[PDB]
Amino acid sequence: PPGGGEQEPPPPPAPQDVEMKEEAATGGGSTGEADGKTAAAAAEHSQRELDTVTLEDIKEPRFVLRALRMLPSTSRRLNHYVLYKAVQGFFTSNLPFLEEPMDTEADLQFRPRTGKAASTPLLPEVEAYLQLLVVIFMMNSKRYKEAQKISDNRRALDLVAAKCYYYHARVYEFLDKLDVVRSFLHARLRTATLRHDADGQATLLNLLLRNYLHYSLYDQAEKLVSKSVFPEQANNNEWARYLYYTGRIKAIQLEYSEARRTMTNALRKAPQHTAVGFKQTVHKLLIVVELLLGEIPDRLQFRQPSLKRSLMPYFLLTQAVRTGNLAKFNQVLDQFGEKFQADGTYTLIIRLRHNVIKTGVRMISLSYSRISLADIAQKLQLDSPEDAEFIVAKAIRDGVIEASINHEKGYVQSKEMIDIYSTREPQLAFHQRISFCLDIHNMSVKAMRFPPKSYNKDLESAEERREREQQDLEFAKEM
Amino acid sequence: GLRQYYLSKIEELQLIVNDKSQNLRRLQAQRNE
Amino acid sequence: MSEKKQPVDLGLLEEDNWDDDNVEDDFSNQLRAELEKHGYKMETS
Repeated sequence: PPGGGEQEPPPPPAPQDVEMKEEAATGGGSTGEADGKTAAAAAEHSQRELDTVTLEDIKEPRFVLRALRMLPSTSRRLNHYVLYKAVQGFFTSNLPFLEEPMDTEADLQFRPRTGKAASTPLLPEVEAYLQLLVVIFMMNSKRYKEAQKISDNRRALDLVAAKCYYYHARVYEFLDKLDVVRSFLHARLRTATLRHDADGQATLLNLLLRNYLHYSLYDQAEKLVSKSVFPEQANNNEWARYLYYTGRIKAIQLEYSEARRTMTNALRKAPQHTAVGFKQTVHKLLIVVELLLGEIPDRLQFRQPSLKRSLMPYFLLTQAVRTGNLAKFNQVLDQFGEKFQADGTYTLIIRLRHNVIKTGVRMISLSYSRISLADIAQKLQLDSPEDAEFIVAKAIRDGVIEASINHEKGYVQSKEMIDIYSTREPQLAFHQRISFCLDIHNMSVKAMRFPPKSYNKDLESAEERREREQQDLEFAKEM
Repeated sequence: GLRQYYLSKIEELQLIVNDKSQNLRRLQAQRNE
Repeated sequence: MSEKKQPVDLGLLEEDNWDDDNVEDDFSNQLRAELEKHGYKMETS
């Protein structure tokens, strides 16, 4: 009894108090602001929702019996908060928290408000240990939310519901089927994108793609023809994961040129927060695909504390691939195949042999000028000299090297191509970035004039000084 | 009735209007200064 | 403000002012010392 009298009492009052201005005041201001004005995003308090989600994530009977049927009930809500606090201080409070929104005069008269209120129970119920709020009961609460979803008037409800049917997906993600979630999402997508433009063409796309790939079906038809590619309103958080998904989709189909740029943009759109969960994966792929595309080094050495422990296999891998040796590649694959399979990346790196052999032959071509093929096999350990002829021939085909070969003799001789400065390519190289440096100036200037505003102050010299000047001039002209 | 059709049309027009209004409000200032 | 959250798979179970060059780690594969190679190669011939 003595132990629980000094640290247990504090938990009750202080969190309630600091919540009274965190979500109670937030709800009160949103009701008269989001549902009281057309500021939308401004008075929608999506960042207040954000903060009250992130803080409560790492953080109900009183707040569920909120009443606002009449003005006295709405006024009462706030004194009833203190009344329930006093009851909690004196007495011990408590399914029976789902019928209250239909009772206790609960007439918010704003869907934007009752939605967030309902979702707030769902988030704790989702995070109620691993119980899943008695499983389907959380889903049933979200089934209630889905009934609310069909309620209507979306000058706020839309951007309120986004988060709702984003956690809704997580509910099934942690449990049972997802196929019928896909059916629902497909329907909901055209339920939107038809009410002119309403957004959600960002969140629903990511929700659909999150486990479309996880089920391991690489359908792409609708992605190339999707009209929701361009919501243009993503808060710079949705856009990153959307670009990541489309980049992996593009890269898995033997397309490397565009995936690098799009997914590098996606990675560099990532925020500054300490969490590095998805950045681990995007980095890992962003350097596998760069190894695949030609032989760009990618070895922009990463030793940051967060990423150091994870990417230890990959460092060893790049070490083998950069050199022309091939036994090292097998000695790495047979060692880390299971680890790569656990990462879902065995299929991409299993086709890396061609890149290794291209690097080796290019290095051999650049180093020597006249070498017998009776040693190329020994240096690259192909175990046979005759097929080295075919390998070199294929290399010459694609313009890898311009060396000729005397088949009757056996030695390979290479041409000499120097003085690239006179070639037209450096002009192209300069132009490609002249374009960028000209674009950035216009981009910067475009947004400079937005902050200058409220400059109504426009006065020249005076108002009544003109009469004094005229009088002085007349007096001077009189004499 | 046919209210839904009319709602759709009027809503689309009003949704467009605001962007234009905004992109003109900035333009007026420069000229004034 | 500072929402900064991502849903899945946080992992990993929790300097140098000289610009990095790849070559430094290449011979980190072996040849610990030029000394050792020269000393233990020259004796043969």
